[PDB]
Order: sequence, then structure tokens, then C-alpha cells
Amino acid sequence: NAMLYPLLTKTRNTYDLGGIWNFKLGEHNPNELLPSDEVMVIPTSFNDLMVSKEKRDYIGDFWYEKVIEVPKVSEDEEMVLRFGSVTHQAKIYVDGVLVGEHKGGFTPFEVLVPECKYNNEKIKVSICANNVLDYTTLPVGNYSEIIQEDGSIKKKVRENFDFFNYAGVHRPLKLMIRPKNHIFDITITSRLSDDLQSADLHFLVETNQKVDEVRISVFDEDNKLVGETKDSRLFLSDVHLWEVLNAYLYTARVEIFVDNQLQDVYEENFGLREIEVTNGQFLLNRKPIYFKGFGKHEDTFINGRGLNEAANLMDLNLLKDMGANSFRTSHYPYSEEMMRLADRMGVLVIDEVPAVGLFQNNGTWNLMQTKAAHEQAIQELVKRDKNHPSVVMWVVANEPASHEAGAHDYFEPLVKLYKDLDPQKRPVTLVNILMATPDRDQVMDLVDVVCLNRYYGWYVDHGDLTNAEVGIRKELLEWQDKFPDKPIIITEYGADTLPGLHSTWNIPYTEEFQCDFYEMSHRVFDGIPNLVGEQVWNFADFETNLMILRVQGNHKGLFSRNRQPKQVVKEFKKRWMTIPHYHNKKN
Amino acid sequence: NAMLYPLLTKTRNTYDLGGIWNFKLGEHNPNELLPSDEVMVIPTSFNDLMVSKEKRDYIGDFWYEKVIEVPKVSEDEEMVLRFGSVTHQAKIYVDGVLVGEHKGGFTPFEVLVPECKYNNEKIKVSICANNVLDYTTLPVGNYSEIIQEDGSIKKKVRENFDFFNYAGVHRPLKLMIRPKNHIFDITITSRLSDDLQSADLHFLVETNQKVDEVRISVFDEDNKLVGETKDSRLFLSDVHLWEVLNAYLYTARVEIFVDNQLQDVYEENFGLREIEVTNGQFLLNRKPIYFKGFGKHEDTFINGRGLNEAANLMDLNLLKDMGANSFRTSHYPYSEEMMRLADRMGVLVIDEVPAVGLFQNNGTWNLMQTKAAHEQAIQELVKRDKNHPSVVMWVVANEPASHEAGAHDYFEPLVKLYKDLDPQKRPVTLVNILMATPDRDQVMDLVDVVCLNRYYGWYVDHGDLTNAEVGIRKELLEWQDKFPDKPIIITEYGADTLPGLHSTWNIPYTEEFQCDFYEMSHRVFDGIPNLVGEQVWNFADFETNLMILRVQGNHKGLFSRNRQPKQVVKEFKKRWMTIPHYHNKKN
Ligand SMILES: [Mg+2]
Ligand SMILES: [Mg+2]
Ligand SMILES: [Mg+2]
Ligand SMILES: [Mg+2]
Repeated sequence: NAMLYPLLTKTRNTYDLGGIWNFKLGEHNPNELLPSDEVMVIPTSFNDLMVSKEKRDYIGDFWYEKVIEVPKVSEDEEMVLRFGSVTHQAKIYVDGVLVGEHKGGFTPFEVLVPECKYNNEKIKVSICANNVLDYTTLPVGNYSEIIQEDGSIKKKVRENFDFFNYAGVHRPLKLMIRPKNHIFDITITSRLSDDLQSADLHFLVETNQKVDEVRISVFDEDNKLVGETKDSRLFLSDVHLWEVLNAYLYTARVEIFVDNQLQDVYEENFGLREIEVTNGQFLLNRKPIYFKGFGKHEDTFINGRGLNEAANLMDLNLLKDMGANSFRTSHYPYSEEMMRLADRMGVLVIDEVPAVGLFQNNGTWNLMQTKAAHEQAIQELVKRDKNHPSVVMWVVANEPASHEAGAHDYFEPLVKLYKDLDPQKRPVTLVNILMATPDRDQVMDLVDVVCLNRYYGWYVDHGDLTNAEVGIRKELLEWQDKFPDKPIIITEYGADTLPGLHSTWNIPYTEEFQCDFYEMSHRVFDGIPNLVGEQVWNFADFETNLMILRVQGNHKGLFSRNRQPKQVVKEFKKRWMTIPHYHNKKN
Repeated sequence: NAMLYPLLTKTRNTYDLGGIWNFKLGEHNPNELLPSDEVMVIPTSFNDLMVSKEKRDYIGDFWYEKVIEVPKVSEDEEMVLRFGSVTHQAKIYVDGVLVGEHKGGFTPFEVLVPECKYNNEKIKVSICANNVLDYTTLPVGNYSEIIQEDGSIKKKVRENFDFFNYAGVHRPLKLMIRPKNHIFDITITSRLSDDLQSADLHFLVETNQKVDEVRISVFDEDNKLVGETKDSRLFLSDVHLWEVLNAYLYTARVEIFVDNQLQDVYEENFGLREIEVTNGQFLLNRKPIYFKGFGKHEDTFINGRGLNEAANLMDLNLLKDMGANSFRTSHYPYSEEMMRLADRMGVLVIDEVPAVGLFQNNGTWNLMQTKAAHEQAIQELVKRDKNHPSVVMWVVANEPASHEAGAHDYFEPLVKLYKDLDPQKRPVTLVNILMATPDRDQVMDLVDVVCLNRYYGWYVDHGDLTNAEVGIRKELLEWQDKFPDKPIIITEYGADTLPGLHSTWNIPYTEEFQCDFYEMSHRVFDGIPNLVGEQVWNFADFETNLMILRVQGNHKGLFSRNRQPKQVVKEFKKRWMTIPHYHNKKN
């Protein structure tokens, strides 16, 4: 119900509630006043702000509480609390009274403030956040409890994924004043003409009550009116297409009227671009695209998984400079701010739900109770991002046990849910793990694009690039042979590389070996006609939990965690600026 | 044989053949002249001198060759080539003729030059070294051959041990002119008086032919005569004991006479000190000793496993400064130069054969064909090092599969061999692996001292010092209970630590965690009465092969490979200078 990005309009007052909140790790009664003994920032992960390991490793309920002054609310208006996200679970309280809940730490949700408080001077907002992950949540965790022999139970979450379980309120919290009779949702679809000069637009505006008129004004990038409609349909000539690294955005100003007066107004951006997957190719605007980019992470020093718009722009500027053109929201939906940035900069985005960890240590599909959370995640993501021209593909899961029995039955309705909910019917994919090699895999028949995470030379044939090349070329041909019409994209491939580590003997973990690894990989990729994309793992080093294979987090980044480059960055820029975005390898 | 250290005496002309030799990786006919296209230094490992990975990873025969001018050799003299070691196997050639052979890369051997060449102007010495390791060699390797489909055989050695397979001529090669009738061995033993003020010296001088008189002169550290005998036995008064970090060495000048004229002369050093293991204690000069020190490696940059006397003295000076008192020759006998240095500096040495890798990647003892090499290793080591007062204990194996069936039958005669060969009958031990818990192990009953390699907090309970502390304390108490009168020494304990890695959250691989790991370890150790020693792994970072657990070699060193300290070095110096060398924890 809150998939529309929060705006300041003539009918919508949007206030930011970010800043210092009273904080507590542990139990709390929302009817009681949380003291200011401990405080916390919104938005940010709380973890790296804790000095001790004990508090940084906390699992369970943790509270945010602050008294907010009530703004003027008219009779025909309603006041809601719009969360960008709360990680992972949340129960929201107003004056000690439960007013909303949400499960899933990477999707936005709104909560209605009771009308009986609109004339009060202040309201106390309490946020009960929860970072527990188990077999019912996305992402998947291994939950356990141990008795401290002190009388209390201590919770632990052994992650089923390769990234640190950062938690907290990671995205902006807004106090929204909006009309009771308001615009609920906007869907924008287009059919491009045969000459790509015209477009048949369709605006599906959802309301909660009914209005006499639904007016839509369309403006270009010069803020010039180019179209008007009251019947949810509009034809437009002299269109400017949204292009890769050359974006063009229109704005649809939607106005609803009752008795000839404005009830609510909203502005939704959109881009004109065509997507089609056919004949082992990914077509953008009817031209073959070669994906060049990164698997990423919402990860930065200090803030952790918290929003940092400066980081987004810095990352995307580096992406553009290297000659790259895309990235994947691994392994969870990123902030709306990032998606809007990608729209504005013309960066292709592979959108992904938090479906990572669907893998036992078998009998995975008798153990995974994630169906409910998986369906909601797909519902929320599509509803939130369906209008983004940057979003070009959906991901049902990252490295699930797609070789075990019951896998095909699990994913078929989920792939279908993507196809049913997305009005653009964009391609959906499943990110494949090495254990699910062509013969054993039983799910890749459901998707439109084959996405592979392969580490020949790092995990398999470690430090053995000679035999790694034989292995990767062998399997890529197997995939291409099993699905002759499906395009292939490498979504993950890389090697842990610590800055400063050097050698003349192609030694793993050194900067030179990272260069050698990618050079070999690309030699193989360029020989596969159906391979239409390469996305490295990762853009930058990121935090993980404690595992012997992890040398203080993950170091497969091309850049360090401070966005400083490694040796391999210079090499990628040469390759990526040589290969055009529109690149046909069928010739 | 070649047990005696090469000396320059009036009867023995010893020349060093170190320098630049003509070199070749591959096949060679010793009847032919090796060109100077490739050269190599003696002594050093050849590996890190190769720029390419291909030549560095070479396995098989590799040749050293040089034309050497023959010096004056009289009628009663012979000329031999004395190799400190050749790693791992060697065939020696003089003018293309096979003249000597040795197996085992860490023990000395001599080879006779044919008498028919003593009046030649020059001789051509060819060394056919070989670095192949398998199930018949010490250390144990996993050998395999793969055809490159070019018609050639590519050999590969997969090491069964955690250190790089450095190879070459690592130790000085001497050209020795000695009398045909010479002293080939000298054994020095002593019985200390009850007041430790006197000593009964016994000498066993071995010659290859008959001699009329064996005269032995003993000189103190002031080079003053304190005794002389023709009966190979001598009583000494006002003796000065060899002490920990306070060494006193006597010199035995041994002269053999034939027909009233000097036949040969040699000088052998020795120290007066007593060793006894009893009641869960290690007694040196009848006082309880607490071992503080390191497991080491013959490893430096550039030289690899090659001898560096400067490195030996630098390391031993650091050892002394930190308050340490001992080290272990893991996992192979070190250079004679190191042993003699330890004698001079009063450093305790745990002497060790290359019996590492006796563990199948169960049924280890149905696959290990190492019996012959193991017997030779023990024979060579004892014969070479028995006169060193620094040597206080022998190691029969490092981390073998001592929990599997057949282990006891394998080690029982090998432990016996140490006792039979060593005239001092020093304690022998077995370095135990973590898989062989007190219940599973079936070999520790044979040894005098229990040596344990434990990594609670690193390998088991990784980054969980809380649960690690419980685990290590639990097992240590089990060992103490199973063997109530056997002393316990921790011979390996540490955590990989890369210089520059930092955190406030006790993160593995950081310098802080290394401190935390050792702090926890010591808290446990101090509560175990039978634990009489702690030797960390490792003294310094060292090179290993390629595998995902190795971040460019092993980083468990207290010092970096360049001998620069890590954060923990300061903490160890505090502890080791508080705990005396003579420290009784029975009280
Ligand atoms: Mg910020
Ligand atoms: Mg690969
Ligand atoms: Mg331990
Ligand atoms: Mg103590």
C-alpha cells in the first residue's frame, strides 16, 4: 500500500523523522518511557556503531523511541508513518498502542496513525525492530537458542548467506500527511511504435475511493507539456527513448478531482524503452545488449547497510567511468533512491528479492518454510519498482538448492508470480550455484535468462588457472547446449584480493592474481556466443560474519571498501571501454 | 660417515664450493658439458629465484654442474664431497661417473672422489638433485603424473604438509682433504656429580683404521687445558654447567697417533648439563623447566629454505630478548650451523625428523611406505646432533594419524631406535594432532613427553574464544588425567594474522585477535599443573603452497617474514619475562 515514493506535493506534506532516537537492545514496554541512556541514528545499521562484540552480535528485539510533534492535520486528511525499510521485522507503536507490523527487512511499508491523536500536541513513536532470521524468513538464517546457565536465553543467527547480518532502520522514515481520498498506486506501460518514434501509453491509476476525473499531464525533460488525458490512455509523438548510459525521463503528473476540485496530486517518472529476450540475446530497444558491471551490496564503512546516497552516486560514477553499464541488487532490493538514480543515469538494473540461503547445510524443500515470505517479497518488489526503466530483469533466488527434489515445484509459481504482477512482463531469472551444474539442475527451464555464479580458479581449481579455463569453458558449452535459445549472464565471478599483496608467481589473494583470473575468464566468455553479460563479484569489498574462509569480510571487490581501486580496475576499464553497450556476438 | 661438522685443521683441508653453478631444470647427460645459459647459487632454494610460476613449480630432476680445480692431495690423503644437504634426493657425479647417492633433503652426506683424479688438473662435479615426494619419502607428498597430450610427462607433488616444497642445495657444500685413516665420529657423554661440581667424562673415538694412541685434550671457554687422557675417560673438577640462556661449552681436541706422529686431529664442542623427565616435569640440571618459545621454519625471503646464518642469529637474539628459551626444528632437522649457534646461546632445542605428512587425506598405515626413510632419518639425526647440549628432546613424528589402527606398531620400534642410538637417552616425543583426542590416540603411551598442536579458537570454534576456552581446558585436563606423570608441552598454537588488519570486535586475521587468542590460551595453560611449556606457531610468517586457507603463505607468525614484530610480540615479552626459565608449577 506504500509502494509510491514519498513526495512533497500540493496535497501531500512529507516530513523526515531521521535523527537521534532513544535506543535499547532488549526488552521494553512501549507504554513506558524509553530513557536516553542509549541513542541511535536513523537511518543506519546499529552494528558497527557498537564498540563491543557482544552488543554488535545482538540478536532479538531492539527499540527506537522518540516523541514527535503533531503537525496540522485537516478533517479530510490522514497521517501515516512511511518506513523505507526496517531490518528485519518490525512492530510499530503510537503512544504504546500497536498500529502496524511488517516482515521483511528490505521493502517499504506504511502505518496509519490513529485519527484520535490528530488533535494531540505530541505522539510517542516506538519502533520494535527484530533481526532474527530463520527458515521462515528471507534471507534464510539458522536460528538457535542456548541457556546461559544464568537463567536467560541467548539467541544466535548463523547466516545462510555470505554477508554480515546488518540490522536497524536502514532507510528514511517519513511522517506523511495525505488526503483520505488519495492516489493509491500508479502503473505506467507503453507500446513503442515500429519506428520507435511514437508510443501508446497506458496509465492505470488506483484510488481508494472514487473521483469524478483522473487527469494525467505528461512533461518532458524541459518540463514542457507533451500530452494530456482523462481516459487513462495517451498517444505521444516525437518520443525520446531511455538509453543505456543515456537516460531520458518523462514525468506523469496525476491529478484526481471530485466535484471539480483537486483531491490529490502525484508525480511519477517513467522511461520509454523496449525489452525482449529471444534467440540467445538480450534486446534493449531492439538492439543486442552486452551486460558489463557488478554484483553489488548496500555496504559501506560506519553505516553498514544503511542508506548513503553519496555512496550510490560515487559508485555509479565509477561504474560509468569504467565503461560498465549495469549492476544487480544482490541480494535484496536496494533503496528506492538507488533505483531512481539508476533511472536518471541510464544504468541497467537486475532487480532481486532477498531469496538467498534457500540451501540446506539435504531435503531443502521440506525444510524451507519461506513460501509466504517469498511471495510477499515478489509482490512488494514488483509493486515498488515496476515503473523503473532501469529495472530490466527480475531474480527469483540467488544460489538456491535447485538440484534437489521439489525445487521445480517451489519456483514455478514464484516465477509465475513475477510474470503475472509485472505489467511489462520483463524477463525473470534464477541465479545458479556451482552444485547445480546443467545435468542436475531442474529449475533453469522456468527462467528466461541463465545466470551463473562461477568461480573456476578460486573455489574450484584454486590458483590453477590452466585447469580452471578447461573447466569453465566446458560447463558454459553445456549450458548453451541445454538451452540454445536462452541468453547466458555471469552474475558472479571473482577472487579475494587484499590490497598490498603482491607476487610474480600468480599467487591467490594478490592483486596480480586478480588480474590473471579475470583475463582467463574473459578469454573463455568471449568464445561463448550466447554469453551476453559479465557482472563481477564484487564491486567493492564488504562485511561478512566470522568464517575461516573470510579474511575480515569479503575481498572479491574490484575496489576496496573505501572505494579505492585495486590493480584490476585499470584492466577492466580497458576491456569495458573497448566493448560497446550494444554489442552483438552472433555477428 | 659424514656426521662430523667440517673443520679446518692441520690434517684436514676444508674448502667451500659455494657460489655459481651451471644450472638446468630437466634432463641432462653428465657425460656432456652443461652450458652456462642458466646458473644457480649454492647454497639456496632455487624456487624464488625463478621469475615464472612454471619454473618455480618444477618437479623432477634438476642439475648443478661446475668444473672445479683439484688442490694438492698427498699419498695418505683422500678427497671427499661433503654436502650439508640436498633437497630432496641427489645423485653425485664426477666426470660423468656416478659416485654417490642420498635420499632425504635435510641430512648431511659425504661422497668420495675417485683417487685416480687426485693428480688431474680439474674435475667436473655434477649434482642431479630431485624434489619428488611420495609415500616413501619424508616428508610425505602426494605424487601424480599427467600427460600434457604433447607426448611429455608433467609431474606434480601435492604436499601432505603445511609448508612450501622449497628445493635445491640448501646447505654448504665442502671439498674435504682428509687422511685416509681419520676420525669419522666422536661421542661425548658425562655423568654429573651429586653436588654438580664434578663430572665423569666418557669419550668414544671412532677411526676407520687402527691407531696406536688416542690423545684427548679438554679446554674450557678461556681456552685453558683442564684435562687430558689417552684412555678416553677423564674426571673434571670445578666444572661449569651449560645453562638455559647461559651456555658454557668445553672443547675436546682429539688427536690420533700412528708411529708417534700425528695422523689426524679434530675438535668437538660439548656442554655439561643433565636432563630428566619425571612426575609431570621436565628437569634441566635437576630443576623444573618451563619452555617458552616457538615452532620455527627454515624460511626467509629470497633464500627460501636455504641457510642464512645471519637469519639464525637475528631470530635467536629476538628469542632471547622476548624472554623465550627454546624452539623446535619443525618439521625437519635444521642446519648444523643453527644447532651449534643454539649450543653457544644456551637455547633449548627440540630436535625433529622430517616425519610430517603421515596422514592420508582412514587406513593411513596401510598406505605409508615410509619405514625405511624414517629409520634412516632417525639414525642420521641422532648421529649428527647427539653431542649438542642444546638438544633436549627428540620428535619421532609431527601430526601423524596416531588415532588409526596400525599407528602403535609403526611408532614403537621408532621410539625404541631413538633410545638405542642416543647415548644420552634423551626423552622422545610425538607431536599430536587435534583429531587424536585422548580417547582416540593410541601412541602417546610410547613417548616421554606429551606434545600437542591445538588451535581452539582458530580451526575449531573459529572466532569464538568463549567456547574455545572451554574446549581447550576440557581436553588438556583429559590428557593430564590419562597420563598423570607425563609433562605436557603445547608445540603449536596460533592464529593467522596479516599486518595492518585491525578491529575493535575481536575479528580473526586482525592483530588484535591474535592478542586475544593468546591471552585466552595462556589463562587456560596456567591452570594446568602438568603443562610445562608453550611454543607458539609460528615464530615468523612462512611460505606455503596454493590453497584457499592460505593467504599467500602462513601468517600465524608472531613476527612477519621480514622479522618485523606484530602487535602480540609486546604482549609475549611481558609474559615471558615474568615467567622464569626455571619455573615449578607444582609448588
Ligand atoms: Mg550518509
Ligand atoms: Mg569462473
Ligand atoms: Mg588452542
Ligand atoms: Mg604459569
